[PDB]
Amino acid sequence: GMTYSFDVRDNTLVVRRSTATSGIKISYREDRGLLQKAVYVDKKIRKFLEEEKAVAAAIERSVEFDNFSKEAAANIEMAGVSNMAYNLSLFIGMVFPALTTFFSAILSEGEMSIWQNGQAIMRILALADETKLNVVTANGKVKQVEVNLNDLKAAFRQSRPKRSDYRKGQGSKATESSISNQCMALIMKSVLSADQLFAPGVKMMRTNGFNASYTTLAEGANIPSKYLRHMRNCGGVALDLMGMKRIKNSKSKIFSIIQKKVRGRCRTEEQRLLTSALKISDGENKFQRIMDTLCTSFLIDPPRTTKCFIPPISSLMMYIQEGNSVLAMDFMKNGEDACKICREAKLKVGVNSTFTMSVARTCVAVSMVATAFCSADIIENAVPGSERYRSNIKANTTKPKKDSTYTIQGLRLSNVRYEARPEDRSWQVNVTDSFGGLAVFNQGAIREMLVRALVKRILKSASERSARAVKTFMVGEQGKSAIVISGVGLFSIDF
Amino acid sequence: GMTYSFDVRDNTLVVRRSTATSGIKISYREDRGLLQKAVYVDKKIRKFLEEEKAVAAAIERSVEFDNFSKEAAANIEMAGVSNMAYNLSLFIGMVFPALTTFFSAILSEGEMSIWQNGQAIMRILALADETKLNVVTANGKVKQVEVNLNDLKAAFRQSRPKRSDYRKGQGSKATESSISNQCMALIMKSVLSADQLFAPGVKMMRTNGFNASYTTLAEGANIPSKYLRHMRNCGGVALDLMGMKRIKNSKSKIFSIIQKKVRGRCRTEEQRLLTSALKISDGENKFQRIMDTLCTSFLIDPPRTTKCFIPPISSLMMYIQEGNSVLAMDFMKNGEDACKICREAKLKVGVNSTFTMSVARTCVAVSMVATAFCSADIIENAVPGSERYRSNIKANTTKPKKDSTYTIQGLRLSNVRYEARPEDRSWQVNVTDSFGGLAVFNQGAIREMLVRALVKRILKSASERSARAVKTFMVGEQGKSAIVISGVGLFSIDF
Repeated sequence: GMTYSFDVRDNTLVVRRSTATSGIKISYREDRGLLQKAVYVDKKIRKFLEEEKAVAAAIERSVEFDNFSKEAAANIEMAGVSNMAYNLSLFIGMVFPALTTFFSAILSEGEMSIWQNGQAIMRILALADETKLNVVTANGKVKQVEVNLNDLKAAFRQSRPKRSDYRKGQGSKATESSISNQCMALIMKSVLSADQLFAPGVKMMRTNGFNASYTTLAEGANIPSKYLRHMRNCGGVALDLMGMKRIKNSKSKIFSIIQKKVRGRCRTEEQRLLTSALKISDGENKFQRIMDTLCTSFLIDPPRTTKCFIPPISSLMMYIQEGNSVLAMDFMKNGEDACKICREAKLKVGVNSTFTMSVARTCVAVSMVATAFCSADIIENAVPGSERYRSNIKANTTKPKKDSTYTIQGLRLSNVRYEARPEDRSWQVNVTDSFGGLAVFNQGAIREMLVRALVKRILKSASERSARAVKTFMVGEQGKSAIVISGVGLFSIDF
Repeated sequence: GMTYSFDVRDNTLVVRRSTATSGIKISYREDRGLLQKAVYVDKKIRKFLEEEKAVAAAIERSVEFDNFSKEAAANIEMAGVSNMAYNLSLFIGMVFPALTTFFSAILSEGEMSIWQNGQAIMRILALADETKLNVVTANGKVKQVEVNLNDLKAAFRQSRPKRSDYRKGQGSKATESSISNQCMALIMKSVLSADQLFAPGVKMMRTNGFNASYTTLAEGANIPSKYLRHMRNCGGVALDLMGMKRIKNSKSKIFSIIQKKVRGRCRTEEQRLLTSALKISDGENKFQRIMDTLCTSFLIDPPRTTKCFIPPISSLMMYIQEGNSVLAMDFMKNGEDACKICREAKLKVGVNSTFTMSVARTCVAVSMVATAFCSADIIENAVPGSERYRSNIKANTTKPKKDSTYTIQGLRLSNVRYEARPEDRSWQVNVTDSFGGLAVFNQGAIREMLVRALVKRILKSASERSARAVKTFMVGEQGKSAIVISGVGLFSIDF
């Protein structure tokens, strides 16, 4: 050793040692003992930097990441009218009042109408179902209240629908716990999707050796495994694939189990064959070639995805507290009932310089469609006025930090909208900028105007499909309106 | 003959004759004498339908088209700090006050602050420079005032800057008339670009045998030829190409003149060669192949385009009437000074069920960037709240119809923005819809993840370029903000 410092080799922060003599040699000591002489800050260094001696933000995101990754790493190992709608409405109609009642001991009325607090209630609920403190937004100010998780758990287990209350198909093995878990998976998918706005999972994909572009395949990666086990398709295909790659290196039987699950999630035949084409007895290359091809295909043709469309938690609690009934509602088919609750209740939110109103509106939008990876155009039409670029967002999290301060104002959600479930003859194939100097154009259209067999087909099919602009309808109570899904999303500007 | 009716064969309305006998034979009589027994309604049929006996809309658009096409057909035949900035500001600073004064005889003060009326003033001015009635918006209601065009012409010719007033390069042949015409071309490009929102020119391209997709190459086609002659590049390359095709069929010398102009408008070498490759001595095919290739290339790499960035006409008149000076302003380099005037003046507009506020905002946006073919993202950021889809627009024209009624309210233009003149490392290459069922994706990226030589190169270059998302900055006084040009524009939903 001779000289010590802190640096960022890749996207992590490491200890850099320079020794001079036969000139200068550079070492990155992974000892992390040393730390005195000196995005991801890591545990030992964050404990030493917090104990003794931008720095606070990249560490809040870092420990957050640690939690996300632990939850994801639970889920990757575990890889080895409609009933569901009626059950989910029954579940909500029975559980939410019990949540209203429990938290009336702890929170005021106005407090439960604050967006952050609904989120907080579900997170603590999920925690109990698996005495802690709980960070609550007050009069712009953050208070820490105490929640007894046994009371919360017991209240939940008794309040929730019974096995006989649910509609189950004939000879169903489904139990009370089982269905509860399905509902919690559907609801946790919505609540947690706002976090993936702030930390999509890029780091995790990179750390597992997947191209960052495959992050869009990691929706809901942090849904608590007890719930996802029952509702695998709430989870996003990247979980299974990473499980398959990890077990490819390292037993044989598991690989077949995950493979079968992935095959079932495929919605085109091309992906099904491609999936089966992966074999535990292949070289590193050409298994990676197949895996990569498969991943890429999944960007073209998404895996089978399950989810629900519910209004904000607080809104939902208010709407039920006001006397309204959700038993006859359908949150599976589309977002209509979710929008009806949205327009009706008078949700409130805490906002500030970093977590602005347009940020909050984006967080709502994202939970309504239960995915951070949704088209930005859709997001914008779903909750008007929301922010369409992640880059313009200055906050680093949805969660109040206890030193946090807000101004509590109204989160009006009339003019909210949902996408019609589907069941473009335009001539305009390019635009210019303001100067008429630069053009953006539809590649597929421009091209028309002018194992290996698999790849060729997929590539042709892709181009054949990208040539036509994709349109979709946003539905209000006043009617229905076409928009174009451009392909731009959140995260489209880095970073 | 046996039976007669009206029908729409292609996109025009024709007279359909059925004769039955040896069964039934169908004829489309082009006589148009006959009309009693019975989108483009045509003259003789519109005169007969108006004189004797949805119908009114498709005919307002039809006669409008006739005017557009006549003006375009003048321009296609005629195909055979900075000075310009300072001259344009001088021109405006001297001409606009004279317009304020002239129209004070005819209009009230409040009337001149109405958007429609500024448009009307320039159109009549252009007319005079080439006693009529003039349709004016009043108190929501439309009045017809009388304008004496000789007075208007004389006032203009005397008020406008003199040859010595302008900055001209050494040994310039430029005259007073000459420069006036350059300025009128720049200003008419802005004022008239709102019409191309309503009638882009699809019909004209189709009628000349060009693919409708090439409509984006027809910006400013209806700019009065006396002005465009001096400022060809305000006009859009389709004018020259159509001239070249028309003369290809039909003298030799003209073809070379237009060819030279087109060659000069090219900004890539590929287009220059391609342009020169067109020869009057080629077969129908393979001249069309080259022409088409050239047209397509122009969608990828726009021709040289000139234009100015000015605020709405009325705004401009008000700002000058209020005492402010534009002599030191630059409307060529970008839209900064235009936005400064926008924020300052208190423009008003007449609006109604069809011509709504969001429609009016779109009409303003389009004139600010002086093109109907600009990116929708840009339009939306340029004048917030404007309508991003032509399809959602119910009006058929910017012009009050004399039977028209409005509610006159304020057209606030703070928060307006301009695109920084340029001098994306994102991992997100696809989005999903709300259901996670359908994906939209970047073709170029997906492909990377997985005479004839010319064509091949162009096609490769296209794909190479479309792979990376294009970003640009919108500038406010509070700062600068990145957006992505998605490729979606106005007209992206048909029809």
